[PDB]
Amino acid sequence: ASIMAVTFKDGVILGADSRTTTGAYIANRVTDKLTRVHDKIWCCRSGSAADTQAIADIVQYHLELYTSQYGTPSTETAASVFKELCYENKDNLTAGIIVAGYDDKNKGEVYTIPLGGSVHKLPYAIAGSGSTFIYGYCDKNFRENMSKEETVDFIKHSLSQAIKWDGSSGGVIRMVVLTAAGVERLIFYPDEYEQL
Amino acid sequence: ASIMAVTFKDGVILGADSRTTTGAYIANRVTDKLTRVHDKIWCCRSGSAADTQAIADIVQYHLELYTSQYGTPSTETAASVFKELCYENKDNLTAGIIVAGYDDKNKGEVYTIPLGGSVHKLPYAIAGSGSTFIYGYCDKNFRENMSKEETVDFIKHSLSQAIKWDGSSGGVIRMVVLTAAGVERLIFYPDEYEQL
Amino acid sequence: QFNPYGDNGGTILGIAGEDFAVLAGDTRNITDYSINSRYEPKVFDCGDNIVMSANGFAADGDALVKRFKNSVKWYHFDHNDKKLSINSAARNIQHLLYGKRFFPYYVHTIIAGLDEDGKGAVYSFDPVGSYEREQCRAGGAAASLIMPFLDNQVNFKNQYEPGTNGKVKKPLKYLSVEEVIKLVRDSFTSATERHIQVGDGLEILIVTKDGVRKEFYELKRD
Amino acid sequence: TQQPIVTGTSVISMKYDNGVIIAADNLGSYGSLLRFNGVERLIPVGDNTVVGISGDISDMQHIERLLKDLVTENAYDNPLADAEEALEPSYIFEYLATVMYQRRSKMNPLWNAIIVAGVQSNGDQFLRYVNLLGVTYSSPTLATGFGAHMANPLLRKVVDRESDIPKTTVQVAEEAIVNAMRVLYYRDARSSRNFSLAIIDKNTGLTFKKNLQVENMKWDFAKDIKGYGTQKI
Amino acid sequence: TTTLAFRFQGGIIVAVDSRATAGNWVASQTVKRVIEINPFLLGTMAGGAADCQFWETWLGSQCRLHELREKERISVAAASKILSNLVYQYKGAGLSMGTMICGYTRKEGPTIYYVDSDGTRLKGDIFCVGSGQTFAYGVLDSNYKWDLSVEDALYLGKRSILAAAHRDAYSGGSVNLYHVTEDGWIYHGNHDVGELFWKVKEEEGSFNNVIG
Amino acid sequence: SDPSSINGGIVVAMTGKDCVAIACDLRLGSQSLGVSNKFEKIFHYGHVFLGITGLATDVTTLNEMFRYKTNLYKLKEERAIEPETFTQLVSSSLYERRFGPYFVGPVVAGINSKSGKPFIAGFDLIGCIDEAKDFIVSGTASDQLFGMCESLYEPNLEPEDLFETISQALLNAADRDALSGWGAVVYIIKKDEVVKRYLKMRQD
Amino acid sequence: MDIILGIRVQDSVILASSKAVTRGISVLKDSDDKTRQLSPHTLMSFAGEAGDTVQFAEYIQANIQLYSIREDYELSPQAVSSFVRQELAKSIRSRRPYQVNVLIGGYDKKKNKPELYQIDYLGTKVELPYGAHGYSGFYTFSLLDHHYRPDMTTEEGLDLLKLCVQELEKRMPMDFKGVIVKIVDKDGIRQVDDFQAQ
Amino acid sequence: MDIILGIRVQDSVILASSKAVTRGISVLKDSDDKTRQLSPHTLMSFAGEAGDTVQFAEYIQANIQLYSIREDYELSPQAVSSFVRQELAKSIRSRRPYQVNVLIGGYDKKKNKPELYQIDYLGTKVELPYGAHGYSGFYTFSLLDHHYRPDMTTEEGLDLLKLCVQELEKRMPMDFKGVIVKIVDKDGIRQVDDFQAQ
Amino acid sequence: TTIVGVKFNNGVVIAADTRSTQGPIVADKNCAKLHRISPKIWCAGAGTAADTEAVTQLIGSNIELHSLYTSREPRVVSALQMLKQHLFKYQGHIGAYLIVAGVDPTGSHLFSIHAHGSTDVGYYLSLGSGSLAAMAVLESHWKQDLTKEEAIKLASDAIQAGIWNDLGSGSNVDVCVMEIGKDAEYLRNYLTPNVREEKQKSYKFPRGTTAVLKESIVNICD
Repeated sequence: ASIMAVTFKDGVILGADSRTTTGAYIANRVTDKLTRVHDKIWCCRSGSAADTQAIADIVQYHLELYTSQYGTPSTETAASVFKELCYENKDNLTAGIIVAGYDDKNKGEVYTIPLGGSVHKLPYAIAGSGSTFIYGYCDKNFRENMSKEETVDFIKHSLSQAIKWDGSSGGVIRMVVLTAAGVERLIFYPDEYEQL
Repeated sequence: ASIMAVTFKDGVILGADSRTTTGAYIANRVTDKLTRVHDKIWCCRSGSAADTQAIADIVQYHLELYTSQYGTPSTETAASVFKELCYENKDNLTAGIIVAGYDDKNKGEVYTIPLGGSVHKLPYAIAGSGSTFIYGYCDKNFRENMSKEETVDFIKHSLSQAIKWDGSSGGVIRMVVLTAAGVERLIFYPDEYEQL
Repeated sequence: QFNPYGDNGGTILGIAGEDFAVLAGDTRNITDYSINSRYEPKVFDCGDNIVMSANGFAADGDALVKRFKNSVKWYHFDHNDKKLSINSAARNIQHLLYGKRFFPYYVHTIIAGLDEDGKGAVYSFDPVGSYEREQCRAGGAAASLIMPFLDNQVNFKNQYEPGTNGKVKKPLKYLSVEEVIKLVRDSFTSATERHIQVGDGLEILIVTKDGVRKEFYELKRD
Repeated sequence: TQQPIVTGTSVISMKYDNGVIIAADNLGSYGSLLRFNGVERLIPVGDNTVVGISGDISDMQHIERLLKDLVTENAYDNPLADAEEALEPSYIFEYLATVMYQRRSKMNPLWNAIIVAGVQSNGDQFLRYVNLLGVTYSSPTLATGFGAHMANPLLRKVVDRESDIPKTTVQVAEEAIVNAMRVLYYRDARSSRNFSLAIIDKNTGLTFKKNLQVENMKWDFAKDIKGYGTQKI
Repeated sequence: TTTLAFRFQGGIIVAVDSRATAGNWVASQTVKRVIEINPFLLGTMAGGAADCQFWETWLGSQCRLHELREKERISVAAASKILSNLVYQYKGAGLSMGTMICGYTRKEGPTIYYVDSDGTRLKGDIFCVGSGQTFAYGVLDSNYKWDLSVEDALYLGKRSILAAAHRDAYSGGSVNLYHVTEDGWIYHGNHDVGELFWKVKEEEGSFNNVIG
Repeated sequence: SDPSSINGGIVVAMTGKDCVAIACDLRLGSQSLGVSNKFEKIFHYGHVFLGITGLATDVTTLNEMFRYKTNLYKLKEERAIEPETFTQLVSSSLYERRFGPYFVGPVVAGINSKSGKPFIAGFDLIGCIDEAKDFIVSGTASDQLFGMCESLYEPNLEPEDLFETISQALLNAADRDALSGWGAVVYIIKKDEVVKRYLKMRQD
Repeated sequence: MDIILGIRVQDSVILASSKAVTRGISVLKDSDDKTRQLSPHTLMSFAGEAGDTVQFAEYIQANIQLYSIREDYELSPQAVSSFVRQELAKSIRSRRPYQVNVLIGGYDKKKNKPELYQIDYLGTKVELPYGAHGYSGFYTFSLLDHHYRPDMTTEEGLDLLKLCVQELEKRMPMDFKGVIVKIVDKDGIRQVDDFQAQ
Repeated sequence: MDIILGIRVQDSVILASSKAVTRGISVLKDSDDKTRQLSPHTLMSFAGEAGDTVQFAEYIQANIQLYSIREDYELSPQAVSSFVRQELAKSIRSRRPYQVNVLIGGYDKKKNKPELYQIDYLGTKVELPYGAHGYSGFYTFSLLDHHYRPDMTTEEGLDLLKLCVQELEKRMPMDFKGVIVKIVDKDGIRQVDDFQAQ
Repeated sequence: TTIVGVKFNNGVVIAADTRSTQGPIVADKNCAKLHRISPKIWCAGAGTAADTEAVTQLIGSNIELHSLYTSREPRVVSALQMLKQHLFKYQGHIGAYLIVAGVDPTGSHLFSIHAHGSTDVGYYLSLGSGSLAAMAVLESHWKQDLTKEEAIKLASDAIQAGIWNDLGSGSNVDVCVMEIGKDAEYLRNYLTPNVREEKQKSYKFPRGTTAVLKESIVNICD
């Protein structure tokens, strides 16, 4: 795939492409790689669609149940439930996931779970097949505490590149903005992100 | 390895790291990956040190002899002698080379010879193991007709990144500036390019 | 690794008449699961009243046809425009095929024309040049869906005279070129249905003492 | 016994009332990395033949010099090099086809799919395909590698059988060829938006269009796609 | 495939099947498994279809070439050793042939050499070769006198091939018969195994477990 | 090597005017060696017939098994089991062992006693039900039989006619097949009478 | 392998069974009765895998001596057969499969007929006039085809048996060190110990 | 493989050589002289690969009948040996290597002694009192060790030979269909055709 | 195999071809690949013939029992989630590739399920060996908000593309139209483009042609 998540002043933003390929064929060119496990805790999926789907599905539950009994779940907790699945099942899974969410205390929080099953908290994180090409662009162009539209732009550019260079990435660019004021879904089309 | 070449207003600039690794071990951390086949026609080596060395050695000759008889060689020609070797010997070589040089007519000229043996003329070209990480930074930060120190900087940054992210790249950053006024060799040390 | 061979499919059938011979093939040329052409002919007029077909891998058969068509040009120049005996071209093809014995033309290959006596003849080949003269042989993928049927409706096999208990074999008759054509284009319309590598078109070359004629019939395109 | 590196994807082509059309994008790709963005994979020979090439770009550039070389030879000692005894498609093909099969047979193939398209001395449309194995075939509609799968079915909806060719105007063929290139970019992962398209009419000659772009893409509907089943937001 | 040849008072009998298979599929039953080399010598196809036809056809040439050059008939011993030598020359290049070279000369008498891909050359009295080889051997071994009426010993070949065609899936079709005298060979027809089986079940009382 | 073809044999079934036919060869052999010429591949359970080709020890096992299963259907259900039903029992029953299959190629044929409708169907070793109006084939001559049937078949054959047709399809495939032959048997199934003729064919 | 033969005549069934036991390089025994008596009128010869062979035949011996003892009835050959078959068919999709081939021959005291059954390690079962496992069949089936009548006296059939063994000693590469011939008839199971020179 | 034996006594050398030729499944011949005469007083028995076997022995026969004819001198055993060896050692690093094992035995007319040489397909040559190739050695070397005296009459040595063949027929799995025993002495090369019952 | 699904304004329509191939041979020239899960939830099966049937029969049975516990019409999104999780329990070893569509109390739904357990939601979808032929049609002719008759032409058009241009697909065109208001309509063989032209002969044998050895009557009921 080709996904990333960035934190800022007001919260966190998730971004992805939309291209799931089996082979050289684009089986679906409109994939929703931004998947929701709670009001304001979402994930970025990459790897086997069948594995990342099964896990998110199973986390959506653990957290629906955690809400029933114990209350609203820290963004940290969503990550722990993902790691626990990915690590304890490493031998049979191929999934790299980015968990991101907004609570009121910490605001922007982002956790990247590589293949191993390790977990790493970070200000921003990139992953997916086409990430390799923007480790350069991102480390140079990222800043802490950006403004909302500053961050949308940072993502639009980073992902504009990943898709240019990756054949396993493309489609539209989907974003999901997570702030106090709510959940806002974004979409940017090819006629737009290519001219950058 | 981790190498690139850029053209500008006054000529062409070649850049590279200095890290040849066999395995996890850095066998030499001061490698001169900028190799000279003629007054103002140089190459960037990447791939087998034994293969790129042998080839450049054999091209240095073809061109010393071409000079003897027929005169001064177009930058274009140096490239053709490289392609002819790399392509006609593809089955037994692992070398990716960037040929760059300055004549007075065209000024800045750059030819990249991928593994296949194909040849591609371009304004700038990156290659070597750690190139994958800067396809993003470069496409966004490159401009035609840059000034001398504008281009030194563009290279210093691009390569500062490649080395950060690549384990098969590092050492010092070597440059070689090719203009009418002559050949100028550059070096930038780690204490400098890391702080960027 | 590099693999120098293919399957382009198609299916050929050659039948030897009494005063004639037919050599039929389908027009479909494929690679795996896709279709390459619906019309790209398989059966060729080689002159001197010899029609041949090198079926299996197109590049190898195309190349073998070229090479024999040329063996004829030179048997002319070399032996004062003499006619190439059907039986002699067969043998020359054995030597052609066996030349590349250790890197063969991957083709089951059939030729048809008239023997020096005027009677009809058909020859079949390995990819390495075993040859025998045949009454009717099919080569290709759908070979197995045609032969049983031909054995039954052409050589009247397993067929007896009604009410003779099972002691008198149904008497072998000989068939107008128009009848053989019936069986050919029913052998194929059948195969087309149960083989996915057969369809599109059916082309027949017909050799009489009068020369070579082309009849062409459409086939299901699925 | 080589293996491809820098590659270019589908080449597509169909014939029509007077001439023929052939198109192919401008991308050569290093594996999964869309590395080279200015590649031309339509090679004009004369103004009666265009040769389209998919496969290994290094072996393509070799095949290109073989034709630049073969045009230089033709002219030697030949006052009719720009007329009667000048280079014909049917020749250029039988030459490349002969080479490809020779090379496969030395187990060192040129790793390509080649489509030779053009018009003959006598007005005849000429369209034929030859690949790394030496295989040759000809249909009213031919495409190589990936186009063989999606591009053909669309073009055969214009020219299904031979009787359909005279009925096919030129603006219709071009419209159908450009469609297929759009569809190729929706669904082919090793594809570029930039392509080149050449028309070869028996009346207007060689019309070679560089630097085209797939236009009028439909992606509005993606906004309405969320989740992967259960999801609503 | 089933091929067999043997010596006796009246010369040599050669008998073969005619079935040829591509797996489970029977592609032809019109195969000349006996190779008319020249009118005084026979070879038996067994192993590789082409490899046999071809080198024995070639043998026929090298045999004529030898008769012109010495104005005298080539001996089975040397005819066979030419083929054995040519074939050993291509050892394990992937040749496949297992054949009996048969001849009757002034000086040697009825003479049979078994020659194969491996380079083997063996003079013998009785050789069967092919998938149904073991079946033929069974019938030959039990019913073989040396002084067999040329007519009884021609029937023996007819039948050692039958035993085999029956059991073996890979043998069958029809039987070709050859008789080799000092004066040359004489074809003895092509008797279709279909019809022949029934004819023998009645006259012999055999094949008793075949309901018909 | 391949299980689906050590032993050999073919089975074929067709429909006619208010009738059905099913037929097979009597061959059982280990690879090249023929062992028995009296090994029938067609079994019956009430008025429903089942031919099974492929691996002997599984053809035999499945007969032994469907006898059992259908015998209890008769006792528990108070009636003889129908063809349409039995078909669905062979499917589910075969697919029971999906990842360790019986290497067989079953053909069901018979006449629904309430509706008098002719019925044939065939399966792959894991139970896909190919129901077909025309004909069903199975065995080592999967191909040859398809070739004969596609030509020799017309629908609504009278029974005495459809015997000639099915016999000729079977016979002429098995003669072009190395692993099939050695006898043959052909059941012709009218609405209430059932005739079983054995055939004369080459024996090689 | 390893010679397992048998022919059913008019009044009895006859089983031949190679005497040799070979362990790779050396011949260990020159006198192996390759057969267990399953009951008064039912015999089973066998060959195949090393240990798998005996261990199976004895398991069957037990289970049939148990059904005999329990119903004080001598289980009929057809049944002993169709049981042995099932026991092999069961073990073919099992963890380690019995790799054993067998010939079962016995007298059905109720039909007063002799019966010979052939079963391979897969559970493949068919009834025959004559039979064999391993390669034994190729050299001998051509002779039986020819010389077999189903009305053959027990004596006429021993003769035809010696003729097969002779062919196997001639055209077969293995030195199987002879046979042991056993006969099953109305009077039960006796063994002819005068064979390699009758 | 395929029985190649030989024992050198006081006044001669004796070579045994299995009579059987086997082609996978069937035994094709029951009477194979596995030995070429290299010259009046020098014999070579041999076994090994299929075609490679004969073709070699004959090449050596030719080349020694040629040195004989040329110098009208009968080449001594030691020499015929050391030549055959070099011809094998040459072919071991060649393209397709002769895969043949041989026993050379002959009478040195100048020392009036008998000599037996053993050479394997690799060119490994050593001179012996007794020798064998293939597995033939395992069953028989234990007997020779025990019963061999180097002063043994030619008769005393034939006896000991029969004793080895008997052990090979007993504990060896292959039916080799007998031997042919040849003897080499001052009077040359003669063959005892009364052996499997002397 | 070729199967597609197409969403329109007041429903959804799904279509399939009718050819089942074992290797290169066509075993059923007309098996319906259109499977029923619930009255108004149908799905198209491509992959292992047996598994699309079995795994349909199952989820459909469980889903039937569930609409009864809950006294509620069965929902597409249920059949999806139960299929998804079943196929995934089985590490892809179950070879089903489905287009699952239907109408429930929540509107029109169209989903695709791959064997390893991945699901895709969309407006047009295609799976199987002709997946690419069909998707090329769909990508050229689909606009937002089709009509019942437009959306049917389009899915049948897209199945044809498969039939012709793919050796894996062929014969007829099955359709099922699930309108939101109405009942579901299943039009078996909605198109029959592949009808076998009348043979050139008729091979009905003269009675008595076949040699019989023994004849007898078996008994049917006890």
